Amino acid sequence: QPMIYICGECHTENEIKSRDPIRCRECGYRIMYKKRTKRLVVFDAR
Amino acid sequence: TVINNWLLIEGHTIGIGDSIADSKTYQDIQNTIKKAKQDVIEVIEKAHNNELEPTPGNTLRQTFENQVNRILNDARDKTGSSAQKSLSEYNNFKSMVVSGAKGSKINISQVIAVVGQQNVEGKRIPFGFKHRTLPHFIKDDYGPESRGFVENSYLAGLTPTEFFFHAMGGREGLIDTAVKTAETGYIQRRLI
Amino acid sequence: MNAPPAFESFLLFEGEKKITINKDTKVPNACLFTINKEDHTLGNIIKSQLLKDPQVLFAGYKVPHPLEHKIIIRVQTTPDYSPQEAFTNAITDLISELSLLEERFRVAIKDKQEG
Amino acid sequence: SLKQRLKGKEGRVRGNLMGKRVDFSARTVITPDPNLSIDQVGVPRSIA
Amino acid sequence: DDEITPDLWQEACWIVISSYFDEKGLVRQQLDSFDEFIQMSVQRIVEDA
Amino acid sequence: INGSEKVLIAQEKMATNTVYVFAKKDSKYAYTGECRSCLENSSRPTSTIWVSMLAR
Amino acid sequence: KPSDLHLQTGYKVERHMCDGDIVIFNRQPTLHKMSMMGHRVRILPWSTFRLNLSVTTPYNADFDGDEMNLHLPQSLETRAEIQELAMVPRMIVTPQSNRPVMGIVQDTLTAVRKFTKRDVFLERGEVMNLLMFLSTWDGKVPQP
Amino acid sequence: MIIPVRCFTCGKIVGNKWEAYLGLLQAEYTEGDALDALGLKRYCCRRMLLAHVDLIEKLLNYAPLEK
Amino acid sequence: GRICRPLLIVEKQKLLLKKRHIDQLKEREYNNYSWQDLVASGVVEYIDTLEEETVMLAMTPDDLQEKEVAYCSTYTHCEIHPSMILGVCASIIPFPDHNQSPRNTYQSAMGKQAMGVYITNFHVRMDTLAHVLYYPQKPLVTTRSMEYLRFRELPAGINSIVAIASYTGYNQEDSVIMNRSAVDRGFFRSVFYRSYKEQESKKQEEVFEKPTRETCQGMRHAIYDKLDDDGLIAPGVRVSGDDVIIGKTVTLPERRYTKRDCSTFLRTSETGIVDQVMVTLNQEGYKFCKIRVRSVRIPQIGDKFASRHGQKGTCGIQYRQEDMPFTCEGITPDIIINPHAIPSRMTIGHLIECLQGKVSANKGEIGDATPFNDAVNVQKISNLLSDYGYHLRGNEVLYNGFTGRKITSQIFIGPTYYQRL
Amino acid sequence: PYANQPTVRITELTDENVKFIIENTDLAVANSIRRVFIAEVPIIAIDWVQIDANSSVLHDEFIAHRLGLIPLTSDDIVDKLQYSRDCTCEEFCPECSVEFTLDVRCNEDQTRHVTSRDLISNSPRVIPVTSRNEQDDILIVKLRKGQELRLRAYAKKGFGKEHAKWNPTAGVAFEYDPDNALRHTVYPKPEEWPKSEYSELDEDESQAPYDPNGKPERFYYNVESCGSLRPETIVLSALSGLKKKLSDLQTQLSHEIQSDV
RNA sequence: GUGUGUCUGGGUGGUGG
Ligand SMILES: [Mg+2]
Ligand SMILES: [Zn+2]
Ligand SMILES: [Zn+2]
Ligand SMILES: [Zn+2]
Repeated sequence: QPMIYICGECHTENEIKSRDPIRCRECGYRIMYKKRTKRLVVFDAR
Repeated sequence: TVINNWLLIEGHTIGIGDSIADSKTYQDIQNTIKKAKQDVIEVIEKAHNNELEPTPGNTLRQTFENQVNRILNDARDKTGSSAQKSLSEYNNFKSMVVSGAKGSKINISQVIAVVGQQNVEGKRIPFGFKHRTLPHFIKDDYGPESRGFVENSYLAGLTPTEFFFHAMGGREGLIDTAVKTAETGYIQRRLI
Repeated sequence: MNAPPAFESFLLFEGEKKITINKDTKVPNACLFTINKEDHTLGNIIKSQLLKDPQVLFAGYKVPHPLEHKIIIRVQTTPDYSPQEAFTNAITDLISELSLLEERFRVAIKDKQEG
Repeated sequence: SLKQRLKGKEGRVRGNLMGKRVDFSARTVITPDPNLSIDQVGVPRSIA
Repeated sequence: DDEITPDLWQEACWIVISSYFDEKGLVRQQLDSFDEFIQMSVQRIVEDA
Repeated sequence: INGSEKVLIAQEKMATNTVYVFAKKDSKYAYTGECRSCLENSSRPTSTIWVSMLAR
Repeated sequence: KPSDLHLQTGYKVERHMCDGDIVIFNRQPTLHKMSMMGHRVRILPWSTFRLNLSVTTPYNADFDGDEMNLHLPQSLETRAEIQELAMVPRMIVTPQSNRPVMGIVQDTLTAVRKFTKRDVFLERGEVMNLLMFLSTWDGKVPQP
Repeated sequence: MIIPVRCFTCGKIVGNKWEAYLGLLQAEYTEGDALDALGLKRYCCRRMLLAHVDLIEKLLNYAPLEK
Repeated sequence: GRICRPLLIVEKQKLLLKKRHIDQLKEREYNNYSWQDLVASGVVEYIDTLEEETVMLAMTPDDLQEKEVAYCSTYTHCEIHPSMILGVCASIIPFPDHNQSPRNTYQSAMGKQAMGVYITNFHVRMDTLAHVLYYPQKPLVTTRSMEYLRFRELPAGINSIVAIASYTGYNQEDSVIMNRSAVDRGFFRSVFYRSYKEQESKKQEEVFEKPTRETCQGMRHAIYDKLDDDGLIAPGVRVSGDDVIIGKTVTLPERRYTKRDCSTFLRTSETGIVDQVMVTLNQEGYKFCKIRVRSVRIPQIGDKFASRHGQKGTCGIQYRQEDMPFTCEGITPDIIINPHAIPSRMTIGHLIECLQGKVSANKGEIGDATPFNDAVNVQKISNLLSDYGYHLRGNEVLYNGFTGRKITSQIFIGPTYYQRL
Repeated sequence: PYANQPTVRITELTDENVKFIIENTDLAVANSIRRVFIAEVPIIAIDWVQIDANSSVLHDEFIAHRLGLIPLTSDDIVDKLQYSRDCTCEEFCPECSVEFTLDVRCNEDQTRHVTSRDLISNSPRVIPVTSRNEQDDILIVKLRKGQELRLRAYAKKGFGKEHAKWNPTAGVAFEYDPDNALRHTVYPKPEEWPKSEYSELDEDESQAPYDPNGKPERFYYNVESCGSLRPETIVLSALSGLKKKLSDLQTQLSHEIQSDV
């Protein structure tokens, strides 16, 4: 529910809700990145 | 199956040593090339000073070009004969060729002795510029080096003029393939 | 996509046998030993030790396909001497030779550290 | 138009009647395999 | 003395080529064509219109 | 252009304002002289003019 | 449900392609009769079709990224007619020039020339190793 | 983009040798002598440590996407 | 539209360029003596093709020497270097003058398909297709032309020890055998980046969301719980074919099915790990997302490989280290190529590259393969290699991997630059 | 009919490589011993990583692959460890695994090297090779300010037949008959072939006279370990492993003989 | 106490055999 994006410039965490304008909370950048998932990441060290 | 599993024991390679020849053979190749260039120079002098008599059934350019082609063909044949005669039974180029697996004696000659004459549309390199093949050549230069004769082998290394002329010959081959495919395709479709 | 698992060159599947004994029918005293999950490592030593045996008149190993992991060892012996016990003799002599070589290597490194 | 539908190589006769796309077919690159017989062909697991 | 010997020729010519590529680069034709179009050709079209 | 990196490929056109003479055979002219002529600094469409002589 | 999975005579089961299945193997451009041939399927791990090196000649096929089209005949009638008409052994000799379309090539050809030389002498163990790559061998080791 | 841990051919560890190689080069040792001093006698490992491009440094110039 | 190239100027059979220009150019970064100053000095000039008709061009300054008839004694211009007639891709080729010209053409085509770090900011870009090699290496045998093509800092292949031998017949018909153990150590491992894009719109209205079967019509039976609550896969999520990568639903004009599912799925044959997801706004203000999927591609059977001389080849079998042949020093090949690929294709540049690479690797040096360098030939490289304890022709006494019996014929083995297409 | 009497003569016993001579044995036995060196000597290497933070430019598979290739001191732990598939635990247990942890955060404005020192082991006997007490450490990744790397990785027993990371050797210099007496290799020009280091010949001679009755008898080794195991331990473990392979095959063969008769 | 809708039609360019 509290979806977190990452500003391209500020690298800040932003609680952006659904159907919201894509705006940074500091510099107002238009481009946002998602955080790495939480489920499980496992690789056999090949 | 049997022959491959024996090839595990025997083994079979190809390398730099198979594309080289002793000092005697390279001296013979260079002497043959030098004599060929001397003959071409003599024919050029005869044509310029008009000691050369045209043969019937063709013009003076055709006679001169035919004689130059004869001289250079003789040079290529003699250099290839010298290079092949210089091979050893352990030469891997010879092994690939006499087995008929791949390659040809012409490939052996080009690699070892002389790449030969580069041709465009069945004739020597045309005067793309004004009366010369490249800006590095004198106007009206009908000698071997000026008109596409690649003296060096693939081992020694092509000079840049020879590199360009060889590129022109290769381009001719590629264009011929590209148009031939479509033409034969339509012919085959009608035939079936 | 179709890459086989890496373990599969040495791990036996759920059920099959490590080695099978099959009689060859066109020649007597001839057998085909089908060892699964193996390669030239065992094949060459077993073949070489069998070649050392005077009571063996044929011994060879073959890997039918490098993408497969089985070897076929064919042994033909004198009529009294069965090839199965010839194979057993080869494995036993190889084990003895390897153990002797190991003990000699151990005493060799012992001496080298000692001087 | 209808004439354009019928006339072309990619049209209806040559494109759909004489030669057409078929089911139960596979395509992948080929690699050598001296162990197979001449009449044998290697096939990937996914394709089969 | 004010000449380049054959043994020094290779490093000299490669220095010259290195200088050229340091200055001009590799895509100078496209950049120069676009710069000429922007600086002059647009104004020439407007004035000529 | 809309996020796509576009590249303009140079077009190799025949040079303008220059008279060229070609041996246009398999026709009723023997020799022809072509001059693709365009005026400088406006680039009005090329008004090519051909001067040719009859074959006989 | 397993009540559905209960097979009875007359049903048709679309099993996957097992080994020994007959397939028609085609490479474009389909020039001559040998451009598409019947082949027997052998299952192999990796993602490429595999060919014996002899059939590279009738197909005009190389191994520098060549792709090939496999066709699986669906009916037993079609399978039988491919088996009786279009299999690789059945069409070694081509009618266009009444000579075999496929032959020994490259590595095998150079090595068989190097092999049949008069100076090649094989030790006993080497002979044992080579003799068992013969599928038609009678099992009797020849006199040296 | 970063020095491989193991040599592709033989398997000798060359992940620890990139920085020592750079230090030796900074010490005005010839790269052949530098490779010799690092114990890489087989030319596979010499190729390994000699043909490598330290592209991870260029990637580090860019900002992290999150801090 | 006129085409021209710089050329040196020759006057009175002497180069106008003197040692002073080179001395100044050596300090170019210091005193800002540029190529423009060299042009302004009257030392070089641009010669058009029409002007090239009437010039007398010298291949090289030693061609100006009047020790003989000298061919021509009115040279007007001189080439800076004959290797400059080659383009970008042809400059990558080492020893292009030792190859058949179609092979150089093929390598020019195939140099545009080789894998590598296509750009330094690749992690920022969201290109639809992208291939990045794990461990690119600058070629050991390097032509000086690609000192300025940025090739030694963005290389596109790996220097690999190849042995030109017929090992097991799996390298026949222009195919290669490669070391499986080397591949496990990262040899030619690469990563394939796939990017998807999607835009929501209102005219009906569609949004990014995680659809449910109780309010969306006609979806597929794929895990929609891979998505987040906003309808986007998070980075670090394994994803296969027919898996929704972006959850998108469109409303219908007029229950169980008030919406229609218009989600975008991953390509059916493709798999990977989602590694970068971006959300932004397009030109007209609607939501717009791009998702980059990362797929590690191990070199396997069938993957295409190519040398720098048109010697393309698909990977045949891969043998582990113990199965592969080895020298007396334990040096297995990284690749094995068939000898039959050489004689018909004339790729002698391949062999000379192997020889020069062996010499360079043993010497701790970077070999020069500028095409028209008289200072370098096969014999000098052979003498150099013989000084390092190897056979002068690059041949070695290889041993059979399966048996340890040293092969009768001595195999030609050495390092050469290889590319993964 | 019976086994040979293989003697051993060791010439070099450096801590990194061993150079030794085996006499009175077959070529197949020596080559199989070399193959077992390369591919059938179990060591312990990382084969399972769980990345819960990776802000580095290298992606997760890159870091995991680099981690797997780092050698670990496998001395005397491999003897008592078990294969992970052969172990009864549902997780990685100590009797079949070794846990490694890494958590490096670059809070500094200068570049951080995630060396092999950051691979913290749960056991003291097994550690990265460079950590043993001069020589530099293995670089996993470089980190600028703000980037982290948190991972928990497990090292399991395995041999080179499955993955190259489990290879304990780096270069196995196997050579026999340096003077070409057996003529197993034929030189077209024997004079221009450099002499081997074990050559018993003088400078005048190119190759030895051919001996028909001769067979491969003296084999020359140089096993260069990558540091995971001692080279002498590599040779001894190889011999024991090959012996146990033959023992398992003999047991299975006897079982089939019983099942058949 | 279940389950099918898979954006078509053109054009342009690049590429592989
Ligand atoms: Mg073709
Ligand atoms: Zn911001
Ligand atoms: Zn190495
Ligand atoms: Zn356990």
